[PDB]
This record gives sequence, C-alpha cells and structure tokens, in this order.
Amino acid sequence: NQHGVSETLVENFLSRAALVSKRSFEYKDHTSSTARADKNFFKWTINTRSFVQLRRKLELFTYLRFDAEITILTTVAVNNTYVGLPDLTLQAMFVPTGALTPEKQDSFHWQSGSNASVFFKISDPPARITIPFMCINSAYSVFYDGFAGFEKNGLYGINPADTIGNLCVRIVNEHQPVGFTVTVRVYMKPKHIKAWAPRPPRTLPYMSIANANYKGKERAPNALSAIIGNRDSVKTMPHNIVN
Amino acid sequence: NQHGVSETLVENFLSRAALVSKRSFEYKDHTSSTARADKNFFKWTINTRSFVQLRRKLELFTYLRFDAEITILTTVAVNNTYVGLPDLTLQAMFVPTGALTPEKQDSFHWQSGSNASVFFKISDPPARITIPFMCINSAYSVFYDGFAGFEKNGLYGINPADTIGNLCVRIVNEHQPVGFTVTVRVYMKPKHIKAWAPRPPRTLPYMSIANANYKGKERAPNALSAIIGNRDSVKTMPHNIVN
Amino acid sequence: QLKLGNSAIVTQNYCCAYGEWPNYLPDHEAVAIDKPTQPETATDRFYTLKSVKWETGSTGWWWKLPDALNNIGMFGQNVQHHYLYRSGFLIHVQCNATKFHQGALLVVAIPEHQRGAHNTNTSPGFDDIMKGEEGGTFNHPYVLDDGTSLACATIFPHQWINLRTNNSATIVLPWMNAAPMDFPLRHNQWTLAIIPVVPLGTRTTSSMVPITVSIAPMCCEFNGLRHAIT
Amino acid sequence: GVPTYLLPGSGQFLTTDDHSSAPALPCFNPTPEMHIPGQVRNMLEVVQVESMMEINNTESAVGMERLKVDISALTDVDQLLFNIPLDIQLDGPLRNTLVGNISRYYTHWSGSLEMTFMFCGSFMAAGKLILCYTPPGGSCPTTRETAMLGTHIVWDFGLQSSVTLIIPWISGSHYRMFNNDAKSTNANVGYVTCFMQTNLIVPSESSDTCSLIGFIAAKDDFSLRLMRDSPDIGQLDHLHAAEAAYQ
Amino acid sequence: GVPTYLLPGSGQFLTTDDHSSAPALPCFNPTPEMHIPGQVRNMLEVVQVESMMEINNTESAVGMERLKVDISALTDVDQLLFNIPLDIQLDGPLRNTLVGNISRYYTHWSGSLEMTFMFCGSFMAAGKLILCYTPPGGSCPTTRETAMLGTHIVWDFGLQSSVTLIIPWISGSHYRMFNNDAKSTNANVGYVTCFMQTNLIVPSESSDTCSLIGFIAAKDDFSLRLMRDSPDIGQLDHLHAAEAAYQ
Repeated sequence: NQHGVSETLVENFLSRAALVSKRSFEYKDHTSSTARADKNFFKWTINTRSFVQLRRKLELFTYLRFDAEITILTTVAVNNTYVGLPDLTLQAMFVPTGALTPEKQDSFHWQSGSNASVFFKISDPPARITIPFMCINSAYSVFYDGFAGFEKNGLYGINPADTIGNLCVRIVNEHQPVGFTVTVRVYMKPKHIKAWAPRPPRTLPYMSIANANYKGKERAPNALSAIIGNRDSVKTMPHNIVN
Repeated sequence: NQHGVSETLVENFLSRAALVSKRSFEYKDHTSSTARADKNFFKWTINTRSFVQLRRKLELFTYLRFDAEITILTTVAVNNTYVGLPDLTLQAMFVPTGALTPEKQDSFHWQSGSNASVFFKISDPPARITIPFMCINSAYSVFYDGFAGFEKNGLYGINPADTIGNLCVRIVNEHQPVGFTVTVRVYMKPKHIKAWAPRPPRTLPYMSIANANYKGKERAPNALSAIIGNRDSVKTMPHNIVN
Repeated sequence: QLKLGNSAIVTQNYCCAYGEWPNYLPDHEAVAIDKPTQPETATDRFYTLKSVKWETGSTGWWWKLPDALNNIGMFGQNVQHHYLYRSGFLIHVQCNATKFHQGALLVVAIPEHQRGAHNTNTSPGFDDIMKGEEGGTFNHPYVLDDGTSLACATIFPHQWINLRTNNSATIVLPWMNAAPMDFPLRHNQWTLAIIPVVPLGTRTTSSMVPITVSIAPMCCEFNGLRHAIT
Repeated sequence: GVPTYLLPGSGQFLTTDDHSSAPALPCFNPTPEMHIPGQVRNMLEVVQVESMMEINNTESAVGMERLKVDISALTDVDQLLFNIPLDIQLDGPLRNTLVGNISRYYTHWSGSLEMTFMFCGSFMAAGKLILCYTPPGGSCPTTRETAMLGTHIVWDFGLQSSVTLIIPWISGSHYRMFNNDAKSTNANVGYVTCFMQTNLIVPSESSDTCSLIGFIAAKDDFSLRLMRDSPDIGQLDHLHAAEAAYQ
Repeated sequence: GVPTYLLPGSGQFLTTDDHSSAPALPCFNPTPEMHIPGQVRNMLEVVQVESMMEINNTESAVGMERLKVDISALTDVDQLLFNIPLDIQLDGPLRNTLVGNISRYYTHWSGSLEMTFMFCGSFMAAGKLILCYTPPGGSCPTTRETAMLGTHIVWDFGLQSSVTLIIPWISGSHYRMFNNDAKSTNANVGYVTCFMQTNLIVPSESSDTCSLIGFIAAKDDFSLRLMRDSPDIGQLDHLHAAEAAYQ
C-alpha cells in the first residue's frame, strides 16, 4: 500500500499546540480594583478541559501519557491617547496542584526557591517549557469514573492526579501610569503520547469543564434526540446529482 | 560546452519567492465598520492566480508538483499625530479548502486544535512555513479543462484539488486606541518543482484570476489582432544600423 | 496500415505526444482496488467524426477528448456506464486536395485546453466547452482562445498538414492527467485543435475541401460500472 | 564565535513543529509505564472498528429510532427501503461514526469502506435484500433495475443476519476533498441503496416491522491526511466553571 | 552554550535563497509520483522546440496573417522579400516565440539559433530563395549582392518545403545583453534577410500568393542566465475576482 498512514498516528494526531488558556487581564494601579479582578497576576489550574478542540481530541481516549509542552504567548494592548507598547517581563511560575499560589504581584512566593519559574518578555519569542509526565498513575485518567476523596462530598470525574498543576503568571514590572490589557495565551502541545482505550467522539456540545454534562443543540444537527441533521425520509437522498 | 545550463532549470526557474497576496487591512475598533471591511483578520484562498509574474511562470506548464514555502511579510503603518509602530503578534492559521474559516478576530476557531497556526510578530523576521504537496492528484492541474462538480453549474477551469487551502491571518493583539493599517504581504516560493507538459507563454494580459479570459491591449504590442508591435513592412528593419 | 480493431487506415509519419506511447495503467500506479475492464477491440478503434469544410474564411476547429467521443459506439457505451476512464488516443486528421491547392494545417493536440471568452470576465459555461461530437470553431485562433499564442503552440504535441508536402496528420496521445483515471463526462484531458495558419488558396475550380478527423481511443480502461447517465 | 544569521521564520511559533524544549522539572523521574489494555498507536485502529450508521436520520425518529431502519412487509414488488449518502466528510448518516468523526479531523481520505447490515427480526423472519453501491455521476437509483448494474450483494435472512458490503475504493484521484461541495468530482463517493430482493415475510406471531442496524467500518487500505479542526464541535463562549480554573 | 554572533544579512528575506523551513503539516504523506508525460527538467527543452515567427508584423495584417509571409511572382530580378531583426530579448518577430518569451525571463544569452522556413504553396509551385544571415556592424543588406557575402543558404522548392537556417553564434563576448539598446555591440545579433534567388513560378491554376511560415528554435549550445522579470506581461491594478479570493 503506497498510501502513508503516518498522519493518523496519535503522536501526530494529538501533538498540536492547541490553546488551553487565555486571560486578558489589566495592568495598572490595582489600588481600587476588586478582589475578583486580576491584580497583575493570574493563577491557572492547568487543564485541557477549557477549549473544546483539544478537549474532544483528548476525550477520544480514556488514558493518556503525554509530556506537556507549555508555550506561553503573551500579547499586549493599551486601554484616549496611545503610546508605545512596553517590553514587559513576565514570570510564569509553575505551582503544583494544591500548593501555595501567590496572593499579590510582589509577594514573596514569586522568589521561586524551588518552583520552576520561566522569565520571558513580550518582545521575545514565546516561552516554551516541557512539563513532563506528572501523574502518580501510569497515565492521565481523562475520564475518571469515580471520586477523589474517601468521603461522599468529592467531585465526580475530577481526579486531582489528572491535574498537571498551576501556571501562575505575573508581570515582573511594576505598575505604570497608564493601563495595559495584557492577554496571556497558553498553548499546550502534548508530546510522546501513549494513548489507551479509545472512546466515542463527543457529539453534543460541552456545558462545563468539570464534567461530561450535555444539553445539545435545540435542533438537529448535534441535538439530544437527533445528532445527525434530519432529511425527508430514509429513501430521500440529500445531495442528489439531478441533471 | 563550457556554458552552464543550470539557471534554466525549472527548480531554479520557478523557485522564486514571488508575491501571491497583499492586503492592507485596518486595525482599530471594528464596532462601526461594515461587513466588507476586514475586522482585524482576513481569509485568503491560497492561489498563484492573483499576481501575473508568478502566474505566467506557472502557466507555462500544465501540471506542477511543488512544495509551497509561504513567507508572510507583515508590515505596519499609522492612519494627524504619529506614535511608535507597535510590535503586533500575528496568527496565520492554515485552514484547508472549504473548511471553517473564522468569523471574528477573537472567535474560538483561532484556538487551532488541529489547524497549523504560525505565531509571529512584525518586529521578528518574516514567518516562513513549508506547505507540502497537498493535491489529491499527483500534480497541480494549472489548467483544468473541465468542471468541478457532477452537475452543470460547476466553475470551468477551477479544480478545487488545485487549491492549496486558506491562509487565515489575524492580529493576536486586541484593538488599540489608534488605528493602524497593517499590510500583510505573502510570498510563496514553490520548491521541489516537477513540471510537466509545457505550454505557450501567455501574451495577452489577464482579465480575471478564475479563468483564462483575454481582451488584449487596444493597440500592438500584446493586442488581440497583433501580439507583436507593428513595423512598416516586412522588408523594413526597425533597429537598423544607419551610419 | 493503422489497423486498430476492425477499423483500419491505409497510409503512405506520426507524432508520439511527449515521446509516450499510450499503454494501460500499471498496477503500481493503480488507485482503484477492482480490476479496470479493458475493451481491447470494441473501443480501441478509429471513430470518425463529422467532416468540417476547410474554407477560405475558416478560423479553426477544436474537439475536446473524450467529449467528442462520449456518445459514439461502444466507447460511448463504456463511458456512460463506467464512472472512471483512462485512455490514450490516436488522432488521424486527414485532409487532401489537389496538387494545385495550397494551405497549412496546424493539427495540434492541446493538453488541458482551459479556454477563455473574449471581452468578458465571465468563465465559459458548460455549453461553450462541452460541444460534443460537433466540436467548436475558434473565435480567436491566433491566441488559441485562451490568451496564449498560436505562434508558440508547437510546444504542444502536433505536426502539420502542408498540402505541398502531406495530406494527413497522425498524433498519438498518451493518458495526460494528474490522476490515473478520471470522470470523462466533466473533464477533457486533450483537445485536438486544427488551425488554418495558411488558408486554402487555389485558382482552379473550387471543390469542397473537408477535413475528416478519425480518433482511435487507445488502451481504454474503465472502472465504476453502474447504470448509464447519457 | 560561530558566525550565524537568522533565517526568515525565526522566533515564529508554529503550532505543528517538532522541536525539543527546556524541561521545567529537571531530573524528574516519571511514573513507570504500566501495561494498560488497548493502546492506540494509530487512529486508523479507531476507524477500522465498525460503528452504527444513522440511516433513519429523519424527523419523527426521536433518539434511538435513528440507528435502526424499520423494514416491513411490502405488497408491491421491488420497493426501495433506504439509501445512504456516502460522504464521510460531510453531514449525513456517516457523520456520527468512527469512520466519520475521525475523518472530519482530516480533509483528504482514501481507501475502501465496509458496511455491515445487522438484521434484527425474529428467527422465523425470512427474506432477501440487495445492497447496491452505485458509483457517482448519476442520480440516486430509485428502481432496483437501475441499481443492480452497480456493485451489489444479495443477502438472505437465513442464518445470515449480517453482511460485509465492501464499498470499493473507486476514484480517479488518490484521495478525496471536503471543499464544502458534496457534488464535486473530487469529493462525492456514490450512493448505497437497498431494495427488497424478494420481501420481508413473517408469520402471524413474528412482528412485521423488523429492523436493520447498519454499521460502517474502514478496510486496511483506508487512509487520512491533511489534518484540520473538527466541524462537529464548536464553542461560542467559555464553558461553565472555566473561570473557576483561574480562581 | 554555543557563542554566536549575527552576521549582516540576519533576518533578511532574500527571495532567491535555498534554505529549508519548518513544515506546517508534519508527517504529511504526499500523493505518490505518477508518471505524467513530458516532464521539463530544464527550460531549454521548451526553448529548443521550434515556434512560429511573426515576420509579417505589419499593419493591415490582422490576426493570423502575421505568422505567414505572402511571397508572390515578381517581374523584377532579385527583390527583397523580408528581413528579420534578430533580438530575441527585444520586441520584434522573435518576441512571441518559445526562444523569445523564455529568453525575456533572462538577460544574458548564448548559443546558436535555428530558423526553419516552411513553404506553403502548391505542389506545382517551384522556385528558389536565399536566406542570408548577416552579422551586425553594418546596415540591413537591401540588395542580394550585399547579403550573399554573409552566411546564407540557397533553398529550392523541390521536395524541400522546409530548411534549417543555422544562425551561428558569432559574438565577441560569451553572452549578450538586453540594456534597452538594440544597437549595442553587446546586444545586437545581426539580420536575416530573404531574397528571390530566382522567382516564385506557379502555373495558371496554382495560387500565386504563396506563403512562408517561419519558425525559430535554439540549438544544443543555447544558454540563458541572469534571470529577470518578463516585460511581456504587466499588471496595473488587481485582476478581476482577486478580491473574491479573500471573501
């Protein structure tokens, strides 16, 4: 067979640097902003669940063993008048699952005595770090039919061993007299993928990231009662060649 | 023969990074612009038909087998007062022929779960990607004497297998308080060219990109009734050496 | 003789197009998994088109293959019943006049003749291209109706019928497509073009001088057998 | 030192590159690879598993009635039971299959398909069908006299309650296209139809409305290339609790 | 790590470089190379094919009358029939040829040319011509006494209805120039003229206005270098439906 089957390899199928996180957070004097607003930093619990293209590709399989390759594309915009875009230095400190995430921009958790920080700039090429296979199990449970805790209050489907960690990203510079809208796009490319137990591709749209809930479109296609869009009868050809 | 014939090689003849696309699209608040105007992105169906230098060189042959080498030169200008040119990050997502092209700048098609995106900046060297030989046939039908569909409404001369795809290019940054005219010049260099069945070089000027229509200049040279510019008689020498 | 099938032509010099003699599809280039049927004598034979009058005010004639032959003989019945198609051609264009006539015929077989319409930006429709057995007359043969040049049209596979020298042209075409087989009702791999470079002139009594075109589809393969479209 | 110069494409982030990068956790010992059952080394292993067609993709087929096709006893001779558009790239009965959803991550596709029609009537139910694959170019054959000329298989309900309708790979090109056009010569596949060869003949105690479950797989020669995003799934806004991954 | 430093020419985009780049589609299997007839490995294969000269590039020669040259019976002795300027780089009868349009992609050119004059009279038409290539420096020779001193060939219309007028490569330099100057010592080629050696003598039933189709090819020693844009084609604004490739 002359036709190559090398693009359907899971090492080629899943190793696409897809978007996994995106926050446009402000960058200004955070002396009047609320507690919900990002005071020049953001924590992100690293998951593949937030964006549905990489999620459905990784929800094709039950168990995955990949090395994440976190590429952090930081881009900047200005909130009347316009001035030049600054060359902001950013720190992307890698915090494990459930460890101490920092409370401030200038807190003393960003010193990174042991946490893997990467210091990059906006003007530089995007910072790329290889997060290794960081599960206590031999594979990432993409679907975890079960509970985390020993008590009956645990979250269904969320194994914290499946969670990579936290990607705490701040801007190393101080506040500046004008505000900037600094958007941090994180791109994860799973690599050295070993994929086990394939699953049905999800047809219905996603509702949340914590679970596999489903509502479907109101009408076909991809509805609950009708995944494939409807035709007239079973003996009616939709795209018929009528000359 | 001491004279080398190595510059007339088709591997040297066609492998010139010629201009294939150019759009000066605005970059501002697109909350009042129309549907025709580019709202910080543009789709481009990748073709060699738009610029007549590379087109006539590739219309010398009937069948071509090349790897495109898309080099994207993004340059920027400011639309009264002047401020510094920004370091805009751009995404050039490669969309196949007839796939979902994005509707917005910040739509969730730019996440690129499987589409090959390249993330580059204006201040960086120009982004260069090698598009491989992407035809279902063994060569690109430059001239397709026939029709695409099975019905009689198909477009003549346009084989969609000849089409590379779509080069959807957006600006990753948000809108900024002043407008910029961001010009994206795409330069394609065909490489590893195998060229079959040479053709007459086109003499008349091109009318459109979808077809081989012809009108010619109103007078010679390159007119319809007279391709070569006229002289007095057949026994009259134009550039005669009269001392 | 050019004896193909039951058809034959006695003759007293041909042109293999691009040096290639038409053969069947080799198995390493075959794409369809089923065996292509090979009507070795029912279709590999000279199908003769309607003769066109080679007049003084003639501009040209073009026949697109296999569109000239999609409704003729067992070749027209294998084409309408099978989805795929692969064949070469042996076009024998033949036009003879007296020893007092003059003229030249650029009998040229154009691969993939994407035409163009003059003065408009609209592409040629289905009826302007797929003329069938009748063929078409060139609107502007000096530019081959595609903006190119007739002066460079000898880069294509073609010879000459100079009524000084000869009275026939035999052009032997291989399969010219990027694909091994193709759907024959919507694509024309070759285009026999016949152009009066030097017009028919004489001083004798003006007889009708026609050009008769005999096309023999060589090495016909077919896949995708189903009901006829016609 | 070493005299260099930056080529074009320097500092670009191609999402499909294959370069190593600096690991964040040095001397990190990963968990040892345990033998987990059913490793997929290649997505064609997912594709070559048969999966149900929704041939009954009509209105008034709510939910699970879409998978099966209710055939009945017919008083007239040679009626059409169903027909299937064969675009695995486009929307139709093949979209929600393993050969369909995985192929919609790609643009080009080669290789033969493999339909399997599982009959789910009683043991007393006897009859015969035909399964006519018609290569494209013409319309969908509506009579059995028209569809018998294509690739077909005649199937008894003896002990045979399943088939293997090899849809053969008949194409001019090596691959196919998507190009939003189901009627193109580069994308259209043909039409599988099914006619009563004889009839569905049941006794007085068997249910007359017997069902056909239709499967489709791919053969060993199947292939996919030119990977793209899936049009099946989409995203308009952020999902629920996606902000809660930042809190 | 590796101590480097950027040379001048770093980050430049030379359009004529030969560097590999990062492929957008990894592990993409291309379509297998099928043997397609007539591969051009080298553009001189296009050049060495003979193609028609428009020697009759005059007014009142509309369309196809420009390819052929109408010679006639002449009552006077030794008249000039036609002359051809031989600049394949500049505008003239050689511009719309395979040796002409491909050479206008280049600036320098070497090697010999090969004219072929195909006579298209009746079989009863008999006569003789001369085909005088004159090397440059002087004017175009207007009499046959002047042009016979150069490279010529005398050609009967016996069974000979074609020739091979080898225009020999006579130049000081190895190549030629374009330099917008047809009269330069580095660009001018010379002049091919054609005189009635005897006459065009036809009977009462053959047409007296017989035609000459003139071809030109290149020999094996032909060469081209210093590639440039073609001045034959031009572009003032965007073509029609070029915006429609963006919509």
